[PDB]
Amino acid sequence: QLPISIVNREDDAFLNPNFRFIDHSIIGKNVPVADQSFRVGCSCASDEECMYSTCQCLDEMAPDKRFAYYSQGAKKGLLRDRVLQSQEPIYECHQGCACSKDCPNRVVERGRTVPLQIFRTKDRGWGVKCPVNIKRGQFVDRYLGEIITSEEADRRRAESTIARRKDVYLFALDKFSDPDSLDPLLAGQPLEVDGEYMSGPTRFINHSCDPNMAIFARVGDHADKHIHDLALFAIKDIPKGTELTFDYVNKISEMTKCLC
Ligand SMILES: [Zn+2]
Ligand SMILES: [Zn+2]
Ligand SMILES: [Zn+2]
Repeated sequence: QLPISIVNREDDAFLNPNFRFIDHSIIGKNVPVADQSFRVGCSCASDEECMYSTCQCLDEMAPDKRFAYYSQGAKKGLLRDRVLQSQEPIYECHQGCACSKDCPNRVVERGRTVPLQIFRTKDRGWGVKCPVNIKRGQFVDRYLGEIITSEEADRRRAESTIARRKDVYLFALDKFSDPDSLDPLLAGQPLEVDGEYMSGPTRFINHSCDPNMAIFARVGDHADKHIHDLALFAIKDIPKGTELTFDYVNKISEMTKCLC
């Protein structure tokens, strides 16, 4: 919906002819998804009730207005310092809830609301910047790609040449992964998103050990915790024209392985 521009004032490089931009994640055929009958949406009377401890959607997060975004004021619609500092998962409304698309708790779901520019840095490859100012706790976009199984992810790491840097484009959806009860579905190896050939503009953001952005897990239906979203929020004020970066290290081994 929002435009994405690209500029290269440095060299003769351009995007690979096989790369494609996507709006939603593509789901691998073998990727298990919550059974129909398990899906449940809150029954809030009005979009306003959803921000309270009584909303069904927030029934999994502890207490301290319980939702992760600010109510009113200057930081309204922005991630709360509680979450920003805690890094807990974000429980949002979703397909199924009795609230409207306008629900104050559907911000990640509402999508990228900011134009972005892919640009060629002086000597570090492509990078991403924004023509408007981004405030701390502001949602920018999700990390998209093809959702695959750990088995397939492992295969891709062990069988691809390192020249492809599959490790850089594979992100595990392991927010609720834990070697325990919940079926290997949560006790076993997590699913992953592969953004090598199909992804959103965030695939072009550079890694930095002192990022201004960070990845947060956002959950729609609670039955799909194993396939949570990878949502990037600004963790610092980002004046328009400043390169966006996130810590790729914080299967590887393987890667590859295968191859050887
Ligand atoms: Zn609700
Ligand atoms: Zn809801
Ligand atoms: Zn809602």
